Amino acid sequence: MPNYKLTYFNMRGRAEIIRYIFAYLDIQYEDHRIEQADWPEIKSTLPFGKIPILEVDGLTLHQSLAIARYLTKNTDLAGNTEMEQCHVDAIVDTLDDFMSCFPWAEKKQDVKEQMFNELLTYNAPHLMQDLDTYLGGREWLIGNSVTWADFYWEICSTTLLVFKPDLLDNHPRLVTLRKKVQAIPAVANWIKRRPQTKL
Amino acid sequence: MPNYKLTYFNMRGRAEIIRYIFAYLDIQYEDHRIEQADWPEIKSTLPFGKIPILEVDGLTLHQSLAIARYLTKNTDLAGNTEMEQCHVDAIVDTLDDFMSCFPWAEKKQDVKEQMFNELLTYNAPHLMQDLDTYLGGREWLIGNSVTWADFYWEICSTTLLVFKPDLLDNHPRLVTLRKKVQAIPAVANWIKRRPQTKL
Ligand SMILES: CC(C)(O)[C@H]1CC[C@H](NC(=O)c2cnc3cc(OC(F)F)ccc3c2)CC1
Ligand SMILES: CC(C)(O)[C@H]1CC[C@H](NC(=O)c2cnc3cc(OC(F)F)ccc3c2)CC1
Ligand SMILES: N[C@@H](CCC(=O)N[C@@H](CS)C(=O)NCC(=O)O)C(=O)O
Ligand SMILES: N[C@@H](CCC(=O)N[C@@H](CS)C(=O)NCC(=O)O)C(=O)O
Repeated sequence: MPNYKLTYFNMRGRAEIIRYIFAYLDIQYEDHRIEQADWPEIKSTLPFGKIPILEVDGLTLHQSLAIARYLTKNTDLAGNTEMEQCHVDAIVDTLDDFMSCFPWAEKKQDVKEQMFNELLTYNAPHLMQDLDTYLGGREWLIGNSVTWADFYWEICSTTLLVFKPDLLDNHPRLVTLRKKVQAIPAVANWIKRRPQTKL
Repeated sequence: MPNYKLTYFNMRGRAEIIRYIFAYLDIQYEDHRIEQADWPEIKSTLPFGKIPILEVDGLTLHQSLAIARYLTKNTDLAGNTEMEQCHVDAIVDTLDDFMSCFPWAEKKQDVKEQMFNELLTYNAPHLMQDLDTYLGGREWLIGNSVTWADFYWEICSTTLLVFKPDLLDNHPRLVTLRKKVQAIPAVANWIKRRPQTKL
């Protein structure tokens, strides 16, 4: 069996998709969480200076979604056909594009709060509406069963709701999708034991 | 055989990776390029309001890298092992993260030029150095043969060099990698017939 070590900050953030996948597939791993103080040292040892990274039998993988895709290959989370695997990838990237717009690392709280509130007020409702229309009356975002795109929806929406609690008031179908992901036994079991962090 | 129709603006931009893949695999397709004037109408018909899109026997795929990955599955461009396929994905996303930082759509030329010059002066050299160190003395970025990560390197660097011609003066190994991609017969054949656009 592979010996997995995940390194990230002590937060859900970009590592959480990987953590959900390990939970669903019942894979034991080391969930190494670093303090901000240790980051400068660690950063200088990494080929691209970013986390998360996943060490697999000592070899270092990077890029959260590249890693997530790797872990889901030949599993029920991948997507059931080659084109549905493309749809999974496309939804994940649509979500990731938006999350990547937020100035997470910005130091000036004034401009940071202003930019968060712009994105959440003007851009977020538009994306929520497109996702809701895309989902329509289907059970899951892609195909006839849960995929890691549904996981990423729940993760991303969980963080957006911290800043904008009314985000999904006009989207009961997207709320239902969150609840369905949160109710999957392995995911529910992870949610109830994970460290509690704002982000 | 699949009937492919690619829709994008009249530019290399985000569609070019797909165009290189079709060239390499010797796949005929419709390269539909829209004028800015027609975009409002077309945009309102798309599930996520963005291009490129690829219609495959009438069914619409979106997200440039999702599409690229779909087209390279079960081909020699994918990566030779499952972990090398993860490395391909990770390099592509590292490149894409940086290209996605540029305010391509910004209307105020003053702030746009300032932001381009900040990214190109302060961030670009750092990434170039990380890529150069990652490549080291290997022939290609991943494994022992060309992958679509090498294609995306060449595409992204081609556009960066428009704005910063000295970008690779300190990176002869990255220049060599560009030339090797540009010399692949099917790619060279595409480069010599493609429409000539700034971006
Ligand atoms: C070291 C230094 C400067 O202090 C960092 C500042 C930025 C910090 N990052 C976040 O706060 C953060 C939180 N959540 C995210 C969720 C995302 O989407 C997810 F849902 F995948 C994507 C990116 C996210 C980034 C980490 C420390
Ligand atoms: C309709 C409206 C407002 O006029 C648009 C403005 C922005 C326009 N987009 C670009 O100019 C452009 C060019 N190149 C790119 C290269 C990239 O990386 C690549 F190498 F894949 C990624 C994004 C890029 C975007 C398209 C029209
Ligand atoms: N697209 C990459 C983004 C990685 C990234 O930028 N990570 C941030 C934290 S969320 C980071 O390492 N920031 C610290 C730094 O740049 O010093 C991924 O999904 O893995
Ligand atoms: N990550 C997406 C980005 C798609 C995207 O934002 N495309 C731009 C053009 S490069 C667009 O459609 N802009 C026009 C608009 O938003 O109205 C991809 O790679 O396909």
